[PDB]
Amino acid sequence: MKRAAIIIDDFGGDVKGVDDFLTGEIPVTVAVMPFLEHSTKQAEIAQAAGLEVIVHMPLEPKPSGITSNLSVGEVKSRVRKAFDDIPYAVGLNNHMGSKIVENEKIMRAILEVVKEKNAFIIDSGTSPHSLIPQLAEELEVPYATRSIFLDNTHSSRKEVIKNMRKLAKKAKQGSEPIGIGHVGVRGDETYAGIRSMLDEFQAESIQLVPVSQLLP
Ligand SMILES: [Zn+2]
Repeated sequence: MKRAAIIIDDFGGDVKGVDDFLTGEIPVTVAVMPFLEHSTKQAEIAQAAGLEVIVHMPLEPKPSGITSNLSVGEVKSRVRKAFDDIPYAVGLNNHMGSKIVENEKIMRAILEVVKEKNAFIIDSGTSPHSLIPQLAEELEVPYATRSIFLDNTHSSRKEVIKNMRKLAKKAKQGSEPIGIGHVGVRGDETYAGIRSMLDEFQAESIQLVPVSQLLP
């Protein structure tokens, strides 16, 4: 066998795809945005269905989220509450954060809380000289980066199958990639088609695995 992991971002609210993923037929890691009406509960349902859970942390691109204008103190406080809000969370993922992720001061604060929680961090590859690898290597926080790309702002069932197979290429090649998809508007589409590709993955000896298992 050869391993790969899928993270599904953007849980927390009642958007398309969440019930489907939360039954736990597919081996995905659930990334919950905190402070939403159902953040805590979806986290609790994911755990009972046997799915790993991480915090999907809202950072600003180029809403008690992480903005450029926050003190280090305010950042750590916000991230501590997000972990409290998401039970079972073993790690953290960056919701967007194009700009915050080039900010050493604030990214440092974030990774310091992550370490306090003995958690890891996944760089959901929002951009292009991310500071996470460097920072997570110094502070001794396990980290890994997205490979793709499951999903997008305007994605279709076919398009998702096409990216599952790309994911498959990288996996047969043995580099243990991480795929990232989304619940939300396009979100039944990404469940359908991830689900439709499980048999093929099994057949080509690829196993889906909680992202944690593919650290350090
Ligand atoms: Zn997101």
